[PDB]
Amino acid sequence: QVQLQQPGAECVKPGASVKMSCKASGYTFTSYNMHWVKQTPGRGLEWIGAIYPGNGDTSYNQKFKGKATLTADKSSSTAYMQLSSLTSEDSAVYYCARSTYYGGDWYFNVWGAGTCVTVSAASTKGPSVFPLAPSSKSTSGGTAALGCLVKDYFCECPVTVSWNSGALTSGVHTFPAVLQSSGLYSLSSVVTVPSSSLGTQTYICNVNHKPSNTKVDKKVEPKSC
Amino acid sequence: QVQLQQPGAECVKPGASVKMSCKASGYTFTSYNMHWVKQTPGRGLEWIGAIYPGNGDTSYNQKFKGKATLTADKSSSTAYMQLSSLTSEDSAVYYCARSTYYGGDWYFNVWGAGTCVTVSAASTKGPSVFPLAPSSKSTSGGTAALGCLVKDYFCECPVTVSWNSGALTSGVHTFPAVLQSSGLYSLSSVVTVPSSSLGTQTYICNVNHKPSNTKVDKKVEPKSC
Amino acid sequence: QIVLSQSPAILSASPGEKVTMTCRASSSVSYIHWFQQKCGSSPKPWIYATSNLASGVPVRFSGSGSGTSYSLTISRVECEDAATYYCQQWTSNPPTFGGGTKLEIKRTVAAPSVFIFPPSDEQLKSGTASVVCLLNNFYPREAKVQWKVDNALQSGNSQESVTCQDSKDCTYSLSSTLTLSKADYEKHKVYACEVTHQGLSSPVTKSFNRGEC
Amino acid sequence: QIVLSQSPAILSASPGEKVTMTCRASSSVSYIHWFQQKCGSSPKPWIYATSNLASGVPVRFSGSGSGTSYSLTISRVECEDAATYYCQQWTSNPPTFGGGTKLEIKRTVAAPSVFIFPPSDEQLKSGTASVVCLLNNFYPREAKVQWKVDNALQSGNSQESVTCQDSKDCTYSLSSTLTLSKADYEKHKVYACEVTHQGLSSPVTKSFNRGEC
Amino acid sequence: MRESKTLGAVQIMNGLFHIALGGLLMIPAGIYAPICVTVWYPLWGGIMYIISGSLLAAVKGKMIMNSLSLFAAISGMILSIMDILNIKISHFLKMESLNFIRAHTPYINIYNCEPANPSEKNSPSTQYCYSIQSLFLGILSVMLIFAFFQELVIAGIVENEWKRT
Amino acid sequence: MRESKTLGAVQIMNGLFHIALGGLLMIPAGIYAPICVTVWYPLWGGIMYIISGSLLAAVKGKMIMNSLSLFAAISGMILSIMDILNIKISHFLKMESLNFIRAHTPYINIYNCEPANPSEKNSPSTQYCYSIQSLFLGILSVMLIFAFFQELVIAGIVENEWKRT
Repeated sequence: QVQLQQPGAECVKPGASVKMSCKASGYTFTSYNMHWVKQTPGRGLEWIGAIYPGNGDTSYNQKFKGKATLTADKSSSTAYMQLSSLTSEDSAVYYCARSTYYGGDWYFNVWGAGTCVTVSAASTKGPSVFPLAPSSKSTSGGTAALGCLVKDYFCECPVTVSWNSGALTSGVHTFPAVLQSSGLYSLSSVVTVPSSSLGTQTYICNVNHKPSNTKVDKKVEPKSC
Repeated sequence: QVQLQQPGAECVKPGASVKMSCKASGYTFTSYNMHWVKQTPGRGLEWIGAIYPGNGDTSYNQKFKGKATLTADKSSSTAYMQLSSLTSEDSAVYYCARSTYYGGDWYFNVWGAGTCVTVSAASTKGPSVFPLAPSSKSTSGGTAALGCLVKDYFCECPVTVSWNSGALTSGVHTFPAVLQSSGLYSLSSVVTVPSSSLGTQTYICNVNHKPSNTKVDKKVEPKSC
Repeated sequence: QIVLSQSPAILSASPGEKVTMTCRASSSVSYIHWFQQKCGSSPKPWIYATSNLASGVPVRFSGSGSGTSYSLTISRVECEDAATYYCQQWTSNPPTFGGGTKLEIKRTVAAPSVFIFPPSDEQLKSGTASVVCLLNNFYPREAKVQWKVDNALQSGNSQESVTCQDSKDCTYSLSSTLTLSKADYEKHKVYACEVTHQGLSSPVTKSFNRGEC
Repeated sequence: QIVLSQSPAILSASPGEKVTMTCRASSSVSYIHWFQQKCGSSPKPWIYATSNLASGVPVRFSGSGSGTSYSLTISRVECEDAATYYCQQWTSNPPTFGGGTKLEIKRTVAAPSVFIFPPSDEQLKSGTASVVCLLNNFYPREAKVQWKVDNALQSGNSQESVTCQDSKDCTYSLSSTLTLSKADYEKHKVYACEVTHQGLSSPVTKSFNRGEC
Repeated sequence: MRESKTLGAVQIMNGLFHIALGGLLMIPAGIYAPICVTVWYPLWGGIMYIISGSLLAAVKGKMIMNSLSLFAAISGMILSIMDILNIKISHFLKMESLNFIRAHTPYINIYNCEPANPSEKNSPSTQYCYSIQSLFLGILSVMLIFAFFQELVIAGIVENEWKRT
Repeated sequence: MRESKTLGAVQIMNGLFHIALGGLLMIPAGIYAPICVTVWYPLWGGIMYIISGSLLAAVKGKMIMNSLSLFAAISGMILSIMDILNIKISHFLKMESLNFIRAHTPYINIYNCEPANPSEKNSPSTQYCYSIQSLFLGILSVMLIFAFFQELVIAGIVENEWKRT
């Protein structure tokens, strides 16, 4: 029902600017404050500012009052934040959040998925996706593991990986991406399945990299060595 | 979904006291203020007071601060108002209403149906329900009218009347009750129907008078003269 | 404690006319809220925060104002709009409501469908006879019902009751109830109500003989 | 501007143990709100107005406190509770969050299911070979993966990556990726990863010959 | 009294501080003001205590000036008593303030601070209201005790004036 | 100056006005107080202007008392300048008030009144906050102009003191 939709990743150049949206749905968009919150592992969660889309009033955190520029469109029911003059320190996950007044205080009662922003000079290489094909090498106890190695992408913002278009979710492990000595990021995702299933079932890993529009699918099975 | 349920009528003696309930449903009862509002034709709508069921805090209109006593039960999820020392001027419809904070102000966004209270010394006579049986006398233009006369009840709070247990609602007119020279109230309700329907269809008027538990049903048809 | 003054106290407009009704606060208030009440309903929230329509309120409505002077306006009125509208303020404890503006709609004239009901046998077994004359779906409100009994002219011993304006149709219905003792009802034979209304080119009468079915 | 200080920064408890985590505000605040975040999720509202559980939060949780000192406490912890909890205040502009308390659960030891994957032909056509060793569903986190190549001992040229604690199971998974040139991969024949972990009575090794299917 | 030089300074100072408290009490604070503000007592009463500084220049005017200043002191002490009761027992005289002051505080009042929504009893909004009500009680009781101070010193003069005349 | 009787009254009145403004400025108003309150300037500075009333009893103590009062006047004028900037350009010195005063205002501040929720810019809650901030600006600027008044009169004395000594 009530839901905030955000673009999952933006990969941007220093000194440039980025505009990220937050599509509201399932509620009267103009009747609530839309807040923006920064998250970084070194600083935790920092509130950036808010807009009331009804009139258009904004308030900003003083430490952001020239970085962010909040706007809202009543018609598409979308809030926006522009970040100016981007720097390494603007690399973060940015959440939109809708504050209600409830229980006797303000309350961030619904959150967007977050937009990963990373600010970097280097160009956004798309991932190369390789099958971790299962075999007796990867068989143990009657289960077998299989996976996809999503190698050598760039921009830290993770490639989203799913299995069988999301129809397979038990036993799926997607690992944190590692920065390689090449400066490119690599990720892998694995799933453990009944070894008998490897014959009749076909397992697809779906890889998507919005920063380079790189949608990929690979078929992983012991029908290849 | 969100709904406040109230007992539809209370008929009470002067100097007595009455407790009326407001059953909340479909929302976190303790997270909102419950307000009580008086209505009388000579004074309009008067706010009585509110309770926050979370802790139990109350506030009252100064002109009610000794008439009303608001309470709430967290477990049954029911607000209550006690009225002391009842007088003729306490005869009113009493609404519970739930205030949210929304659009930048407080907002009575859901209301109860209201409890009719009338304060009177006389005893609550139950209604006598008589068929206004249709005939050519009441046939015109190929429609025919039929109805029920709900005579000689007491306490002004209206008898609720429905047709076919609520399955018939088009063409139903229920008139305001008239105070008779006997001091008792009379009401009638009528429905206009296709005259051809009077043969195959049977029309039931359902009369209910909670103040005397007087549930009644009558069958109205030209099979009686 | 703030007095909210609504003008006019009664408003009328033909279907598709434009109306405005005003709320004037004794002292300025942050917002005014408007509630619609129909006969026998609770108030419905209609406008909140001066200008926001409540869920399902037709965009036919709008609200505006600031400070001490607020208004609700309807671009083109419809028969479903016939109601009493209350302004309301939260800016001071206690919250307070305006006196209401009753909107009733100048629809086209409609003649009453006139019906007459004999006293039922159930009631005569109680010794009382009530004769009901029904005027269905008429406009305007100024109907008159004259009871006649063997063409003698009744007075005092009858009561009118009339609905609110039908939100589907802008018409009214009215019932007149003649009341008699069983000994009075069983003297006379011919009972009639005669109805004069603007929709009738001459007074219609509906009657029955006592005894026939 | 108010600093919210959370203690401890990292918390651990065995399943069914009782925990409390505290939020200390640099000034008194009307209420504290708690948010739960899991890895890769947005924050979820968890407690509002100091003590009210959010929709679907287990009554296993409760929140308490006043003034400058607040706490969240869990009667009996479960593996789904493993998360970072942030307190948050609205009493001053800007609203602010605590540093978080990371709760991880002392489940019973579990040995890693060890798997090894050869470089695919797709990758060798690119001139690079990555060998992946997978440790599945183990606890505690202190696994070690030692790569061996014709029993020569590898170092530096591999990277570990490890999941967050599984909210269903409190275990971890880890992948180690050995990376080689195609010319290096096609010299040696026997590739192995050797895993030491507390769940293993002796170091398990998984290997493959280069060439066999 | 012979100290009339020392006393005339006291009157002038009581005048200036009434004017300062008046301007402070005229700072926008909502729909209703204290009666002292709408009577303008601290302005006209303050300058009257400046004008009785005429006795520092040590005629029937001065007898009138001293007597006129005594009426101001008495009336001010009564007015400030009234407003403290107006604030703390019952808002019995609803002095509609001044519209050029209401312009900055058009939606707000301090003669009631109980919220209609009991959840808000804890709220910062409610603490702000009681803060201004407490400040106005403070300003009025400070103005009262200096208004009472005028009565004492003017009595120490006019008690001699009419016995000299 | 010869008017030292008339001037000694002025000093005493400036003392009482500071004490009254101090108690008024000590009325509960939130987390942070003005520096003047936490320095207790209106209390110790006020009574120092009472004590320089020693010169109404027209020794090296009095030279010290007058010189000590001049430091209080200067320091008070600086402190009240600081707090007006503390209120209106930047809360640069976050004087944590007094806990027996915070007890009545524990969840509240007046050094920021912009709401984090822009819908509330219209709200009565926001107007209450700006009302207290405006009252504190008023009280401080009134205390400043009387603190400046002390400097003028003490200068008119100590300029003669050290030239006599």
